[PDB]
Amino acid sequence: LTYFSARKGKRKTVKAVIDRFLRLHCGLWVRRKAGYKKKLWKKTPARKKRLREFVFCNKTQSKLLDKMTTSFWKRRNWYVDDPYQKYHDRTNLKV
Amino acid sequence: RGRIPGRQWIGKHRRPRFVSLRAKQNMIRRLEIEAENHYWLSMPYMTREQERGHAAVRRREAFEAIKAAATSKFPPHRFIADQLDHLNVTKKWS
Amino acid sequence: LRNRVTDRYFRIQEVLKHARHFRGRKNRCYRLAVRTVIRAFVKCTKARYLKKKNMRTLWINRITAASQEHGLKYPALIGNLVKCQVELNRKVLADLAIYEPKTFKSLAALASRRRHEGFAAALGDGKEPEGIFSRVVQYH
Amino acid sequence: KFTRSRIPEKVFQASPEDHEKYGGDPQNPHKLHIVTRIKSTRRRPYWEKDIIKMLGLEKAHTPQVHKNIPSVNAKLKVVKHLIRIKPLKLPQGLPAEENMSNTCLKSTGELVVQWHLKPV
Amino acid sequence: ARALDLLRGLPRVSLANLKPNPGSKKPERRPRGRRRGRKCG
Amino acid sequence: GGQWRLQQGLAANPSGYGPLTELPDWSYADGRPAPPMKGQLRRKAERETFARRVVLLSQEMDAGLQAWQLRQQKLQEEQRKQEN
Amino acid sequence: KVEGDIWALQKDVEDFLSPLLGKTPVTQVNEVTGTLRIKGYFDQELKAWLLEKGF
RNA sequence: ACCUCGGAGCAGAACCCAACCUCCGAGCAGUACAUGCUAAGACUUCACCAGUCAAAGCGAACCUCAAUUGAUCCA
RNA sequence: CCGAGCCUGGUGAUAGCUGGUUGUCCAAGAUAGAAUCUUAGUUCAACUUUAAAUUUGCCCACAGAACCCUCUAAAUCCCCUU
RNA sequence: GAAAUUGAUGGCGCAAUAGAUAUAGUACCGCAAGGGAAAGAUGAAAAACCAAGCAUAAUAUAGCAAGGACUAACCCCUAUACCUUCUGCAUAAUGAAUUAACUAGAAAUAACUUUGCAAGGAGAGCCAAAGCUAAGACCCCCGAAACCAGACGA
Ligand SMILES: Nc1nc2c(ncn2[C@@H]2O[C@H](COP(=O)(O)OP(=O)(O)OP(=O)(O)O)[C@@H](O)[C@H]2O)c(=O)[nH]1
Ligand SMILES: [Mg+2]
Ligand SMILES: [Mg+2]
Ligand SMILES: [Mg+2]
Ligand SMILES: [Mg+2]
Ligand SMILES: [Mg+2]
Ligand SMILES: [Mg+2]
Ligand SMILES: [Mg+2]
Ligand SMILES: [Mg+2]
Ligand SMILES: [Mg+2]
Ligand SMILES: [Mg+2]
Ligand SMILES: [Mg+2]
Ligand SMILES: [Mg+2]
Ligand SMILES: [Mg+2]
Ligand SMILES: [Mg+2]
Repeated sequence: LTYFSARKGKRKTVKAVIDRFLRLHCGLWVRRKAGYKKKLWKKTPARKKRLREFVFCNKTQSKLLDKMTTSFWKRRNWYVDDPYQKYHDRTNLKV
Repeated sequence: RGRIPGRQWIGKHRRPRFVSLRAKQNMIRRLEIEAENHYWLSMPYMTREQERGHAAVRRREAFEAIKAAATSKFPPHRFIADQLDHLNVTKKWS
Repeated sequence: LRNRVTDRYFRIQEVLKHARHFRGRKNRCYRLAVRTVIRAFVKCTKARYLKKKNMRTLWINRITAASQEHGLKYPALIGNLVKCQVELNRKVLADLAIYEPKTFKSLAALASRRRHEGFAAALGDGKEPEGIFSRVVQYH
Repeated sequence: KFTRSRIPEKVFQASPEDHEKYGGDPQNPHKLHIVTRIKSTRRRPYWEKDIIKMLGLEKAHTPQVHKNIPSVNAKLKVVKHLIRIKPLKLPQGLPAEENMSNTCLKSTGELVVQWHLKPV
Repeated sequence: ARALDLLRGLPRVSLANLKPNPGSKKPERRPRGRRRGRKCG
Repeated sequence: GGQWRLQQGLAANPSGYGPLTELPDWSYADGRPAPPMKGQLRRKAERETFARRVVLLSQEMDAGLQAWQLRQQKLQEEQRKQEN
Repeated sequence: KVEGDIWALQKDVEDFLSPLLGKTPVTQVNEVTGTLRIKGYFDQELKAWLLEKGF
């Protein structure tokens, strides 16, 4: 990515990450499974159900996405009716 | 004359190695020691059932000490005396 | 040239002082003196083991010389002194050989005495009385 | 492939000839082993290295006392080619708190409880 | 306070006595010497 | 010659245990004993730890045997009690 | 924001928290900053305890 | 000549193992139209991507197959 | 010094390639693979380092892990004790 | 990569291989465009001990040239230069005649440490379900054949 923009000197955001992933304020990144819209006729119902699910990412993938997105995308967003509002914080998490 | 092809001790055609009486005696001595070891290991004091759990308390206490040491790791104290002692660097006479 | 080294003279001298007694340019040129001095210091460090080894070798050689003068061999002398329970080390034994020939002759006589006692014990193997010098003092 | 060695059980079944040779009665077996590492763990498998570390025999020629129990015996069987095992002997019995500071392990394997450093 | 009494006892505080709080100033690592030189990490 | 020393029961190395090393190297001309040597103090500490471990292991094994005997009892008289 | 005998405060905190935690809590007494740091979350308990003490 | 996938030896027994090593195969077909929806817990081709199995529940009735395939963007 | 002149400039071109990478001292530290116009490289694993939280980590007793195949290895996995 | 919108008196520099290329765009080089240097040090008045290299002082059997030493320089014993690269180098693989000077780790994200304040922090903006603010601390040098633009050249 661009660590220092030529016009502002700031760090830039890779907009592919913004277009593909959702960041939960807790630090988790949600994503859709690849191939969930491809060749569904040859995929079993269990496979389709698996592919139609929203999925988290590794620690390393989360760190990569955090590096590739700027701090603006890691802020606390109080949207009106966010379907992921309840998922923005962790509960009963030990270490 | 009398060349060993390639490197000694590794190739197909290695330099011949011959065991001396010294080496034979050394190996025999080690074998005797190990035979005595076999003898002294062939006579257990307790059986497995008898030994079962006879050191459990001590092992548990040792691990508890290890856990306490691990979990007591925490930054050391800081003292106003230590901070103020640095003023002495410019201590002078009169 | 905001910051420049001004001690380079003394930094070079710290090595040239140890290199002064070398041969050729190794005592004058730092690029060479540093290598030679590092090698010299490594040799000096490694030479302590060799010093001890060579001291023991010299002591063994001198003890062998004296024992041969008295008709004994070094292994016999050392082993029989140990059996007599005299714990003189090789350094002291060589010192006695050089400087106390009569004491070393006495020690060699004792070693040969114990050797002959051992030979007699082996020959008459059994419960025969132990040799006078063969008897070992017991410590508890 | 080189693998861990399973010693057949018959190896550790002493015979009357062995009892006579080594001076140990099958009945009333000794309680404790004195174990000394007489061989390097270098050029030996990592499992033998780990067993030596577990037994605490990192230093060579340093006697260590161990229980004569089946599990310790199994470890000693694993690393038997690197160690010398002898029976600990107590001519004066177990040391007491009074004489705990006067003990010495003689080369014969006896833990004398009085060490006067004087001629008998 | 005991700290103020210790100040009264101690020499004057000047610009030759100031020191950063220990742990606040990490040492700077630069590629010179055997350990940090050569390939420089 | 360490084999002979081992046979006689002394340390294979004369620098090991024995009067030659464990005795004080010196004393004041007045006769007052010298402070214990550092090596001797370390050796005494090591022997004390060894003896304490010997006692601990023997006591643990004896306690284990006693506990096993007691368990065998409990089992025997239980079996008898619910047999009766 | 501790003023006075931070060590007395540490002793009192240890006495108060040992029955709760089961062992003496591990703490750092930053005398220079006048602060007491205790390993583990005890914010609510310590707030209630300090209210009882009257601070 | 080969490049992806699966089976068997090498690799005898938890797993995993190379080779321009040895041999077989695949790039479907068939049946069904609940081959629907959801959901604990697990497996995982040594990463990820991907791929697997599945209790309970709703709604109903009263899948076979070793491989039999291809991401994103874009249409 | 023409497979396409020379000079200046873009230009500090770029180079997975070679070379170099300068005080002292201590400590930990050599580990499977996958993908890749990729096998002279890189990313993820694995290993390694540091700090922190916690409690089990290693060794391992029985019992247990398939027929095909008539026989069929050194072993392995799992595993309380210790 | 926006906009609406907001509001806005010298040197912890160099001091002749540094700092301008500059004592000078001179000398010199090229047909031309163009390239491009080096260096000087007394004093108030001149109308007053230290690099390399050598010489003093060539050389004595044997050997990475030193170390252990020794009464003794050598003789005795031990010792396969360094750097880079590599599976592995004394390697008959690279570099180095040598002295002096110059010559090569720049920084965000996120964390860690230390302060301050604290459900708030920050000297508008920003962040916040103990956070926020401030500081500390990690990211080199030389090298192509090339490509393009404009000049200069028969
Ligand atoms: N920062 C800075 N200050 C300067 C500079 N030249 C002059 N000054 C400042 O100008 C002020 C006046 O300079 P003087 O020479 O005393 O007076 P002056 O000739 O009337 O000044 P000017 O009007 O500035 O030419 C002082 O504060 C100087 O430090 C410069 O180059 N930089
Ligand atoms: Mg050869
Ligand atoms: Mg290093
Ligand atoms: Mg996996
Ligand atoms: Mg031409
Ligand atoms: Mg470059
Ligand atoms: Mg180390
Ligand atoms: Mg604007
Ligand atoms: Mg200049
Ligand atoms: Mg000179
Ligand atoms: Mg040559
Ligand atoms: Mg060369
Ligand atoms: Mg080369
Ligand atoms: Mg050359
Ligand atoms: Mg013409």
